Amino acid sequence: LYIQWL
Repeated sequence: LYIQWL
């Protein structure tokens, strides 16, 4: 799993 929020 990889999550990014910017």
